[PDB]
This record gives sequence, C-alpha cells and structure tokens, in this order.
Amino acid sequence: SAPLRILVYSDNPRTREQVRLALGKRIHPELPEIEYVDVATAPMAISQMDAGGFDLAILDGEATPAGGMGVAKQVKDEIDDCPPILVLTGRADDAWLAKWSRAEAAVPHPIDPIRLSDAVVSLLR
Amino acid sequence: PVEMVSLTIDDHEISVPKGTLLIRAAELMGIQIPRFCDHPLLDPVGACRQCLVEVEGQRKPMASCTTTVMPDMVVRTQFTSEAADKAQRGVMELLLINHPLDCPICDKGGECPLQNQAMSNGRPETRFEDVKRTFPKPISISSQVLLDRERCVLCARCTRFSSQIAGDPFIDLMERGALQQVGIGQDKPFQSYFSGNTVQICPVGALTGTAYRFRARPFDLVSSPSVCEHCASGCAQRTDHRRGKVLRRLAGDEPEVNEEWNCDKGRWAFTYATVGDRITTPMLRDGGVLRPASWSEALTVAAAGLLTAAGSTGVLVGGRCTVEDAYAYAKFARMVLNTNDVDFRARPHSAEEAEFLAAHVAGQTMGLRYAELENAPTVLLAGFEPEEESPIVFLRLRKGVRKNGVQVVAVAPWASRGLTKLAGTVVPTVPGDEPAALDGMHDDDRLRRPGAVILVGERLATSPGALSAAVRLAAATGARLAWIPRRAGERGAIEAGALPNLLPGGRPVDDADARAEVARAWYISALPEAPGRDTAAILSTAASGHLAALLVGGVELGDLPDPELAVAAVRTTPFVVSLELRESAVTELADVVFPVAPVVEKAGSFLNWEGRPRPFAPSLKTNAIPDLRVLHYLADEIGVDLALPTAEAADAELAQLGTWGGARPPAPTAPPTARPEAGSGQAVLASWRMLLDAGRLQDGEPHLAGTAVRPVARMSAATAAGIGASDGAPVTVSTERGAVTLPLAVTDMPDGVVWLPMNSPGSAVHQRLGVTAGAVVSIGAG
Amino acid sequence: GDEPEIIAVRRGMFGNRDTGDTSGYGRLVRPVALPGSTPRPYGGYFDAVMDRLAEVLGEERYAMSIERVVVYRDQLTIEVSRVQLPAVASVLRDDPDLRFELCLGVSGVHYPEDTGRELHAVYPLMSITHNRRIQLEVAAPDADPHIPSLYAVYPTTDWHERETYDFFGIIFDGHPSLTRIEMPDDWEGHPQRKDYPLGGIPVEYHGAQIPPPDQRRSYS
Amino acid sequence: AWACPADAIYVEGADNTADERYSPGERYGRVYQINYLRCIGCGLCIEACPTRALTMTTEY
Amino acid sequence: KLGPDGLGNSPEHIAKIMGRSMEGLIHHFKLVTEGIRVPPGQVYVAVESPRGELGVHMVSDGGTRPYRVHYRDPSFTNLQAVAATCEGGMVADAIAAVASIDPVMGGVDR
Amino acid sequence: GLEERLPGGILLSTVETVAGYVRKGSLWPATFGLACCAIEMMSTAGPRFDIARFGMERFSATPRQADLMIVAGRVSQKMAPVLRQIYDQMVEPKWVLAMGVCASSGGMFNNYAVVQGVDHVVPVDIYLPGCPPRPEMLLHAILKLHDKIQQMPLGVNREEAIREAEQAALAVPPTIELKGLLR
Ligand SMILES: CC(C)=CCC/C(C)=C\CC/C(C)=C/CC/C(C)=C\CC/C(C)=C/CC/C(C)=C/CC/C(C)=C/CC/C(C)=C/CC/C(C)=C\CC1=C(C)C(=O)c2ccccc2C1=O
Ligand SMILES: Nc1nc2c(ncn2[C@@H]2O[C@H](COP(=O)(O)OP(=O)(O)OP(=O)(O)O)[C@@H](O)[C@H]2O)c(=O)[nH]1
Ligand code: SF4
Ligand code: SF4
Ligand code: SF4
Ligand code: SF4
Ligand code: SF4
Ligand code: FES
Repeated sequence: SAPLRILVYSDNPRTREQVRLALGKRIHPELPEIEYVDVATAPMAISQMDAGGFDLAILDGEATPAGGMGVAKQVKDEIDDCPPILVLTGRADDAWLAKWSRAEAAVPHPIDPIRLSDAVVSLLR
Repeated sequence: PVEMVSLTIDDHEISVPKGTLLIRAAELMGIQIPRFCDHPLLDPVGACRQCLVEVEGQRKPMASCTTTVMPDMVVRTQFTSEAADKAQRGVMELLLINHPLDCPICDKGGECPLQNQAMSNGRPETRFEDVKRTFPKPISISSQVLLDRERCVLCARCTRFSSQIAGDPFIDLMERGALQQVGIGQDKPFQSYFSGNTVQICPVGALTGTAYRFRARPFDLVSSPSVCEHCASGCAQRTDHRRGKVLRRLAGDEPEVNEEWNCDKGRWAFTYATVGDRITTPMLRDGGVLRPASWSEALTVAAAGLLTAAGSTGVLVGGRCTVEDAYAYAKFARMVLNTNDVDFRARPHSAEEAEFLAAHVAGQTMGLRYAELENAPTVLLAGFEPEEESPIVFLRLRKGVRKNGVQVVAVAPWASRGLTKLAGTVVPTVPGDEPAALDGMHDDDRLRRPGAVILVGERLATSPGALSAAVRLAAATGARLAWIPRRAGERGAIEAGALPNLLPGGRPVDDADARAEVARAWYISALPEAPGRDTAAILSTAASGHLAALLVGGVELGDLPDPELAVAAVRTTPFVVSLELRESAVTELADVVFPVAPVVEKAGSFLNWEGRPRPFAPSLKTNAIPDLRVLHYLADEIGVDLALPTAEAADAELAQLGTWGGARPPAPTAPPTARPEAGSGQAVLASWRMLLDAGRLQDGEPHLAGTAVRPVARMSAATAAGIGASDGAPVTVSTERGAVTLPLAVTDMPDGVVWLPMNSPGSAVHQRLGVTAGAVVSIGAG
Repeated sequence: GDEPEIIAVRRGMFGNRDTGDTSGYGRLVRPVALPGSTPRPYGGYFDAVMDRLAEVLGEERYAMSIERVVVYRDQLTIEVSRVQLPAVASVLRDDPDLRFELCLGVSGVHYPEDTGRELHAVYPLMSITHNRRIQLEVAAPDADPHIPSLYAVYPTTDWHERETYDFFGIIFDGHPSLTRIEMPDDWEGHPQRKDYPLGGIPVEYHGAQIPPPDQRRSYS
Repeated sequence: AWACPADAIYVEGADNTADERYSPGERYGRVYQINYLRCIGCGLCIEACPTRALTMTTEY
Repeated sequence: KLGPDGLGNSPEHIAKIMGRSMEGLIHHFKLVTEGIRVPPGQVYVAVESPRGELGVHMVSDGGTRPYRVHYRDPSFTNLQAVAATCEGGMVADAIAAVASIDPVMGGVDR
Repeated sequence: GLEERLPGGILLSTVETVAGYVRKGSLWPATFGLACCAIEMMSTAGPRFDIARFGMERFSATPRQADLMIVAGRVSQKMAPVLRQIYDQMVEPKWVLAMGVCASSGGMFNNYAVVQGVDHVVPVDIYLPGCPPRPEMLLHAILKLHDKIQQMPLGVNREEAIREAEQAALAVPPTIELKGLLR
C-alpha cells in the first residue's frame, strides 16, 4: 500500500529521466506504486538516505563530483538498514568496482529499460 | 578448366589464371605496386602510369595495370628494379607538382591513396619551384558531390565508373592537356543514382560528398560493417559515425552481393532516424492526446488492451523489420495473440502473391545469386525495374550485359533509363496485361537457353494472374524464377513467416504436420488453424469495426493501396499498438507507441532477394531496443514467454526450425482476370516507386532529395494528343479520391496508358488517387 | 615448420582492417611474417653459443628442443619447443661455456592469428660471465596455454610467469603458485590478450564525446 | 586532435563561407575543445598543427 | 620554435608545408597523424636505468602501432629481493632494506 | 558537533568564518602519493617551493590526522578500495584534491586498469589538470580549495546550502547536451 520510495542519484538529468522512464508509477501491477526522489548532489543523497524511508537507491556510477559507487559504499557503511543499492556502471570493466561497492545490483550504461526494471523487481521482491 | 599461367614477380614464382593483370598477380603475391587509375572492377585504362614495372624483354616500363600475365614472363617491381622504382617515383613527383597544399583541409586527408602512395613511393621533398595549376574550387557537379579539380589526378575512375559500371555518363573528362578536368556538361547535374560511388572511387579529395564535408577525419570515426536497410539488394556497407551521429556509409566489399558499389539511397539515406520526429519514449493515449509514458506503464496498457482483444487482432509487420524482428512479430501473433493475421505487405498486394511466395519463395533460399545474373544468357524482367528497385541488381545486370553479353527483356509499359542502360528490349504491355505477355512468351527460345532467368518484382502482384503466369513460364521454359521485393525486410519476413498462410521456414499454415512441428519448436500446445487475413483483409475488417486491436510495426499508411481506408481502419480500431521508429500517421492514431531502435543501433540480419543472410551488429551502442525485444517483453507482460530476448535468440530459433522441407504448397494458379477498359479521357495507370522518392527513410537528406529524378507523367504521343496536352505541359490524372498534376513527357508507351512516379514528391499516387497500378484514371490537360 | 611465422594476414593496401575508404585498393593480400630460421652461419658469438648448445644437447635432443633460430637485428632468438624448455634452460644456465646465469624475465605476447601458436613467452637470458645475450621463445596454443615453468632453473621467472599468466592466461605448470599478481584475483579475463577490449570510456566534451581509441578507426 | 595520445582535443571543421569567414582558406575550426582533465601536456598537438594556430603558452 | 604567441611549429616549417612543398606537407601530415610504420619484427633492448637493467621487449606487426611493448622494469624484479632482505630483521630494518631496493612502483606495475 | 547546534546570526557567521580561516591553514595532507604526481607533491614540499608556507607541511601519515587527501596519482582498479578506505578513515571535515589528469579523469590511461577519475570512489572538491601538475599548479589548486573552505557553511547554514546546491544542480544540463556550434 505504501508507495515505494526510490532514490535516483545522478548528476546527469538524462540518466535520472531514463531511470524514471524504465520504471514507472508501478514496475508491475502486482507491485506497489513507486515514488521517485531525484538527487543531483552526493551530500543531498546522503542526507536523504539519512532520513531513511527509502526502498531502493539507484546511484549513477558516472556521477561527476561523486561517483555512484563511492556513494553506495558510503551509504552501506553509514546508514543502518539502508535500502538495497542499484548502481549504474559506465563500462563493463567497472563491474569489479560494482562488486566492491556492495551494490545489490549493477546495470551498465546505456540503461536498458527492461534490464533495469528486472533488476529493480528482483531487489524489491 | 581455367588455364593457369605462371610467372615470376621480382624473384618469386606464382601461378595465376590466364588473362590476369600483373597488378592483380602482384596483389595476390603481396607486392604493393603503386596505382591510381587501376581499379579491379573497372576496365583498365593505363592513364596515370603510376603502376610501371620492368618486364624482361621490353625496352619500356609496362603499366602493370594493363599488362596481361604471360606463361614465362619475368617481372621486377620497384622492390627489385632501380629502373621501375625511378619511373614510379618520377611519376609520383609529376603527380604532386600541380597538387594543392590542401591535406589539412582536404576531406580525403588521412585516407588518401595519394598521400599513402607518395609516402611509400615518393620523394621526400619537392623540386617544383614553379607555379601550380589552379582551378576554382569546390564546384558542385550535383546536389551531393563537390568537385575540387585541383586535387584531381585525372585517373578517370569517376568517369570510367559512370560509363562502365553505371550507364550514366553525365561526368566526363573535359578540356585537353594540363587543362583537362572532370566535369558535367554545362549545368546538367551528375544525375546518376550511383553518383556517390564516384566519391568513394576517387583516389584523392577531388570528388567529395557534400554531406560528409569537413565532418570528420578518419581517426575519430567509429566504423562498423553494416547492411543497407533500404531495398532488397542487401549491400554490404561501412557505417562511419562520429559522436554518435552517422556521417557516411561507404560501399564496403562483398563480391557476392554488391562488390564495391552502392546506390545514393544506401550511401546517404541514413538521416531519417535523426530528423527530430523520432519517438524517444513509449507514448500512451489519454484524453485523446498522445503523451510520454514509462516503459512499465506502456507495456501494461498494451498488454491489457491486447488481452481484451482476445483473438480479434491483426498484426501489420511492414517490410522494414529485420528477419529476427519479423520472426518476433510472427511468433507474437501466433503464440500471444493466437492469430494468423500477420502480413508484412505494407504495399499493394494480393492473395495470389501470398500463394506464390509460399509456394516458390519461402524456404527456397539461395536458388539464384548475383553471380548467376552476371552469367544468365537471358533475363526477363516482369513488374521489376532494377534501377528503381534493387539498384545493385541493375549493376549486376549491366555488368553481365557488358561482359557476358546478357540479353535483358522487360515486360514493362515503357523503356526506363535503367532498361535502356541494360540494352534491354521492351515488350510494351499496358499494366494488367502482363499475364498475357508472360503466357505468350512460352515459345521464346531465349528463355529456353540454359541458365535463363526471370526476375519478378513485387509490383507484379498487383496484376491479377501475373505471378501465376510467371510461374507457368518458368516451369515451361525452365528459366529460374526469382522474386525481388523493394524493401529489405520483406524476404526476411517471408522466411520468418509474417504471412497469413506461412509459418517460419516456409512452413504452410494449412498443414497439420507443419503446424505441429513449429508448435513443438515453440514449446506450445498448438498454433491457430483459422486462415489468416492479409493486410488488405485486416484493414477492411478493422475499418468495418470487426477488429478488436491492431499491432502495427513500421508501416507507412501512405504506401498502402488505399491509405484512406488504412487511416479509417486504424482510427476505428479500438486499440492500436505501434512499434515505430518515427512519428507517423499510425502513431498519430495509436493508443500505445513503443520506440524501437533503428538499424544502426540494433543487431540483426536481413535477407536479400537471393535469400542470402546479411547479418550486422549494432554500430551505435544505445539504450534503444529492437522490435524483437519490445515484442518479447510485451508478451512477457501478457504472461507468455516469447523466448526471444535478443536477436541471437531469434537467429538460433530460426536455425533450429530450419526450412520446411516437406510438401511444398501448390502454385498460385490464379486466373488472368480481364483488365479494365479505359474510355475517352481515361488511361490505365502504370507506376513504380522511384529510387529517390518521398520514402520516409529518405527524410533528413535534402541533397539526396535534390538528386531525385524529376517527376513527370509519361504518356504515349497518341494518348497525349487525345487529351489535348503537349510535351512538357502540365497534365492532370484524377480519380474520385483526388488528382495528381505533373509535367508531361511523351514516352512512346502503349496508347491509353499513363505512367506516374508512384511516390515521388507531388505524385503520391496511393495517397492522392487512392488506386494502384493498372487502375483507370481520368486524364486531362492543365 | 620452416617457413617464416605468419602472425597476421592483412588484406588491402594502406594497412586497413576494414573494407576500405577508397574503392579498389582492398585486394592486396600481404601476410605479416615474423622472420624464419636464419641460415646457419650465425653472426658474432651466436654461432658459438648454438654450437655449444648442440654439443651439450644430443643431436636428437637438440633437434627435438630447438624449433627455430632467428638472428634478427643482431639479436638471437631460439624458438624452443615447449616441454623441452626446462632442459634447455638448465643447459644454458649450468653449462660453463653457456652460463646464462641471469634470466631477465618472461614476457607474454599474443598472436591470435598464429594458429596453434597464439601465445608466446619470451625469456631474455644474459650471461654476465661471457657478456652474451639471447632470447628463448616458447609457443603455446590458445586452447592449451600450458608451458613448463622455469622456476627451478630461474627463480626470477616467478612474478614474471605470474604476470604473464595474469595478462595472457599462459599456465606455467609447475610454478609454485600461479596466482594473479597485477589484476585482482577476482578479475575476469586476461587484459593483454588482443581479444580483450581496451575497456576505456568515452572522453566527454561539451556536446560530444570521443570513444576510446580501440573503438575508433585505425590503419595499423 | 589526431596526434593527441590522450584524446584531449575535440575539433570540428566548417566552411569559411564568404558571408562569415573566420580563417583563411576554405576550412576553419568551428568547434574546438581541449579536455584539460585528459591533456597530458605532451605537446604533440602543437608539433602536429600545420598552421601554428595552436601554441603552448607559459601560463599554467 | 618559440615566439610571442608561444611554443609551436616554426614559421619556416609552416611556410614550407603550407606554401611551397606538397611532398613536405604529405610527409608532415602522415608522420604526425598515423606515424611511421615499423617493419615487422621482434626485438629486446636493454638500458642501465638507475635501478638496474630496464629491458624492453617490443614486437611490431608491420603496422603504425606497436604490436606488443613490454618493460622488464628493474624495480619489478628487484622487489623479489624484499623477502630475502627483510625476513629475519626488524620492521625498522625492513624499511631500510626496501628503501635500498628503491622501487618505483610505476615501473613495477606499469 | 555543538558548533552545528549554534543558532544562526552573528554567532554562527563568526563561528563559520573562524572555522574556515582555521581550516584553510593547517590543512594537513594525507601521506598518500600515487604514481608520478607524488613526486610533484614532494617537490612542492621541497625547498624551491614550500608547501609549509601554507601550514600544510605536516603530511599526516595516518588518515586520522589528515584533513586533505591529495590523491595525486593514477588510481588503479585494485587501488580504489584502498583509496576509499583511506578516505573513510579520515575524519570530518574531509576534502579531496584530484591532483593530475589521472586522478581527476583517468588522464591518458583510458583503459580497463584505471578508474577514470577519483570521483568514481570519493567526493572530489578540486580538479587539478597537468601530467604532472607543476608545483605552482598544485599550490594554485590548494589555494582554490582554501577559498572553498573559507566559505564552507555550518549547521543550519550547511543544510540550507546543501538544499540550494541541490536545487541548482538538478537543472544543469549534461555536458553531452552542450552542442553549441557543433555541425
Ligand atoms: C587543545 C586546546 C584547544 C588547547 C588550548 C590551547 C591551544 C589552542 C593550543 C595548545 C597547543 C596545541 C595543542 C597546538 C596544536 C598543534 C599541535 C599540538 C601539533 C601539530 C603540529 C606539528 C606537530 C607540527 C610540526 C610537525 C612537522 C615538523 C611536520 C613536517 C613533516 C614533513 C617535513 C613532511 C613532508 C613529508 C613529505 C615530503 C611528504 C610527501 C610524501 C607523499 C605524500 C608521497 C607518497 C610517496 C612516497 C612517500 C614515496 O616514498 C615515493 C617514492 C617514489 C615514488 C612515489 C612515492 C610516493 O608516492
Ligand atoms: N518497427 C519498425 N519500424 C521501422 C523500422 N525502421 C523504420 N521503421 C518505420 O517504418 C515506417 C515505414 O517505412 P516505409 O513504408 O518503408 O517508408 P520508406 O522506407 O521511407 O519508403 P519505402 O521503403 O520505399 O516504401 C517508417 O515510418 C519508419 O519510421 C524498424 O526497424 N522497425
Ligand atoms: S587529395 Fe590527398 S594529397 Fe591531395 S590535399 Fe587531399 S589529402 Fe592531401
Ligand atoms: S575526380 Fe577523382 S576519380 Fe575522377 S579523374 Fe579526378 S582523381 Fe580520378
Ligand atoms: S542498392 Fe539497395 S541495398 Fe544497395 S546501397 Fe542502394 S538502397 Fe542500399
Ligand atoms: S598537450 Fe596537446 S597534444 Fe598533448 S595531450 Fe594535451 S592537448 Fe593533447
Ligand atoms: S597525471 Fe600524469 S604525472 Fe600524474 S599520475 Fe597520471 S600520468 Fe602520472
Ligand atoms: S594504375 Fe596502371 S597506369 Fe595507372
């Protein structure tokens, strides 16, 4: 019943648009409604996740001032009971760091809408 | 048995076929002889004198590009002969004295044969302290091709191509001596459909593409092998893109398909995906307005609409889709929608055409090849215009005519420039009388000759009984019959099903064994058995309101025989799902729209008219997804696993199914119904789509459109006199739907027949007149 | 074999891997062959070194072990047959007349077009006593990338066998522990193999980006 | 840009139309960007430039 | 050459390649852009870097790019001496031993 | 920190300015040089220049006492976890100076082994071009970071500044969309 709240972190507004487009108000009709919180700066994302109340965080590994993998590592080291983290990786060879970030899932750029949706479903289920 | 002669190049012996040129033998042996005017596909000319080599027993150096091998010849190139090296370097020097100091600004820079061969076979510094020859630069010889005569090395490759390969000698070597220069006559532009090849054939930056001008250098281009998506020739190509935008598409090198040639369409008609009309996100209809929607929302809405449509759904696949995409459409329709209403014919067509394709085309791949057109003693063109449709077929036919003396016969209303360039003979037939001529040609000994060929165009479908007549003619004479469509994906669609009466691999729908075989291959209980509706039947049903929903993939309603009926059908259909690349008429009336990747962004494969597979990997890595994946995940949302997550999966499934291999369906055997009779002020309409026309994929390329042939209504002299018209004066051809006005051209056609460009700008015969070829249209002056 | 070792076949003039920017120049076929066996009178001390190697090794063993001898640019490269590498290495190190005490390392190189011999390991050996230099070249197929580890003879090959395994996947069997040294143990693939992509990212620019050099055109 | 080993230069040319000419000859550099987070100061660019259009000042 | 504008191609070279020499222009363009193409071969060349024999195994496939370049950096091999030079001594002695090896990790890892 | 609990006004403004002045001075770097840029940091400390003139002589060996992490080198894949660990083990406030092109964006090494910019793993406050940046460039970047620190807010001002910076950053188009004058 609660609208799942998803944090979308990316300096690039187009990556946020793509994430918010692959995912919709409902990932599937069986899932609850989805609410998106866009954040463009790592401090703001950290503050938001400090307030809690998030079911998933999508962090762009290509974020300019503070990459998504660093933010994922930070949040998993700083927020207790933090939501599962999905990281967007700018290249295949970033996969290793995606593992190091301990993000529950990694989706390479360019963001395949279906792959992102499937990963999000797997993390929420 | 081919005769092998043997000779020594430098000091290494080699055996090559008799008649081989020394330059070719050196190539096979790995010796790099500098060359400018030589071209493997052009008749040697020996102009530039760059390829000189020393041959024992000859006082003068011999141009290796003009010297035929001899059984005991001794050849020593610049690598093993000071005389040959000195000659080649002197020629290079003389070649560079007049050349402009333009390398930084020359488009050919970095990819210039002159630069590379001057480095490898030239002196390090100039001795030319004198004044260089100069010309105004760059002058335009056409809307697409710029000419910088100062850089020209007068290798004549452009002219030799425009004369030999393409029969379009609108450029030639003008003037004399140092003033000699390639040029058009006065203002008559270089009008060849293959003009772009002259840009790719020039060994210097003399001829350049105006579109590619100053766009990039070789180093920053991402270059990928590709297959042209425009027509059925399936030319190999090289797509070069910079910063994610395609800048040019070179001819590639496929000796079995197109050798090293393109038509201007394939070379330059790549901007369609970037004209600003592209659909970037899934769209949904709400409150009568089409607005962006998330992939999840769009998929859910589409699935709900299709499920509520039950089995009352039609699937218009169009001809643009790759083989994998067409297979996805067929599988989706016959598994998810449980309907046989799949039809790729987004054009004039008939049930006879479906029967003919099932009987004689589907599953029968590689029956005829380009290499055989090049050798066929006789080629009979029925409802097919090689230049306007599948230009590389025209190139191969011209090659055969020039080399092997192929005889070309065309059952067409008039001699198109393409047919004239093939030296073909017309059998003047008013459209609709093609069956009569085809039946009457049973006794033509020319077809009886071994290897004779019949090429049937898609347009021949519009003539009732014409395909049956062609099949009868092929059976009687034994000439191999080959069907050549316009669009690239049509043959792939046939092999992938996509017809109401065909399953994948040419498996007939009306066959319990084939149906069970495919069902087992798909891990499904059973396939629909009800006969499928064709495109015309689907549109008629939808217009009447008896169709619940439509799945339209890449279809231009204007291309349909009755576009008014098509728009009425899509509008009256309660639910319409569009898998579309660009905003279109269907999109303007669809309830759900799914953006699908263009060819340059998607993996896949086409099937040329030969049935040859033409695979290609994506050039632009992008989040855009093919029709195949959109259908797969739409089915997944609907709850059925299409098992087609990627083009590789579709290819593997098609390979697993294989061809039918059982009882081939019967021949169409349709009757030759009587043709309509045109009364006073009326004429039977003939038409075929011009290569450069108002085709959607040709959008975004104004230069290519400018290169398009001038639209003109073509009439017999008697017919023009009857309506009181004069050659060059405007003429109007009209039906209840509307009228088309074009300048008149007297063309020595059969009397009572009027020809129009089917979709040239200002013609749009289907859109305006609402009738296909063979219909009766009122004619008038002014 | 006796012909020069063809490592790649380039088709078309101007060193273009693709179809060709200009029509008609793509028909040249030139195999890229690394130098073959040198005629016997090797220059300098190479002749003496090979004479001594053939004296210490039996004629049969010498034939079985030394696949080729290449004197290129006044440098001696013994294309040694795999399996026999430890024996010839011991002979070179221990024999007083050869005495190549200093093995300088192991360098991996990949020849994806060299059928059956895709992977090559190069052992630069130096004899300080005699002030001599040679290289040993050992070829292994991509399908069976195993090579005898010289750890017993030249301990220095450790961290060189490991590095070349990391970057090419050459399995130096008998090595005390052939673990990755440069890449993380969790890494997938062997970076310096030619088939392994460069793994760069596009360079950003206002309104554009330049793909990595491996994706863009080249005329090698 | 061709000679830059770090791909630190992006350049696009355009025609010097008579109405708007920026450099002599028929081409000029319409878009010219240096990604100084990729530049390594090697100086191959200035060695490459055939017009001395690109120099390296002492400013750092 | 230097000038008021800064460091750049000397005006004499600019004049030669853009005004007088077509061959000079071609050579400049090609050698700058794709560079020389080295005959196919395989060479090992060693120098005495401050930390020992800096070796270079270099392979050319006849192209304009090096087919394979490998540096036997002396630091990489020298670091194998840390186990011998540190084991048995104190951590302070280990610091001195490692400093004596004087590794430069850039040459080590490459 | 009680300094954050202080209410706005002249008190908080003076605390902010005093903290900024104090922290710009004594900005102890972490002893964390990588690759060749580390040699340039050492040169910056060398006599010809003097990092000490800015109170930055004490290169805190332990991350605990370090205030500024001058990455100063190319970060390999295997090293990114170590660099992040060092950054975390420093204590607030923390600043990162991506010295050199490699640290800032991967520089010339656009390949698998390099991380393509420090910011992929830790927040970067100043990007410093150069390969390596000559010591004057390092001092320039350090002074720019000093200016940034001096204006650093605190408490409620910190929260408001974070919100405002968010509002501003949400709107900036990406660099890929700055197509000015591109053909
Ligand atoms: C408490 C309270 C409020 C009380 C009230 C009163 C009050 C306010 C104050 C009371 C007094 C108090 C408490 C005062 C506070 C201050 C205090 C207590 C002390 C702290 C200050 C202090 C101890 C100052 C002096 C210390 C000092 C002399 C420091 C200088 C140290 C030096 C010389 C450092 C330079 C070292 C250096 C060059 C570093 C570079 C090394 C780096 C980073 C590179 C890494 C690196 C290295 C190292 C290689 O070896 C290498 C070799 C080859 C290739 C690459 C590398 C490479 O990457
Ligand atoms: N679903 C899908 N649609 C496509 C694809 N490629 C192009 N289209 C669309 O299909 C529509 C119909 O194309 P056509 O009827 O062939 O128009 P055209 O290709 O420009 O002209 P002709 O091919 O000569 O008839 C166009 O509006 C395109 O936007 C594709 O790969 N998949
Ligand atoms: S055609 Fe070749 S040699 Fe002439 S200016 Fe252009 S690149 Fe230079
Ligand atoms: S324009 Fe090009 S192809 Fe034609 S003659 Fe001149 S150099 Fe040859
Ligand atoms: S002939 Fe057809 S396939 Fe070939 S380039 Fe032209 S449009 Fe493309
Ligand atoms: S100094 Fe010039 S050539 Fe060298 S990397 Fe920087 S921009 Fe490129
Ligand atoms: S920026 Fe240059 S000097 Fe600094 S670490 Fe990278 S390559 Fe070395
Ligand atoms: S290439 Fe033979 S003379 Fe021109």
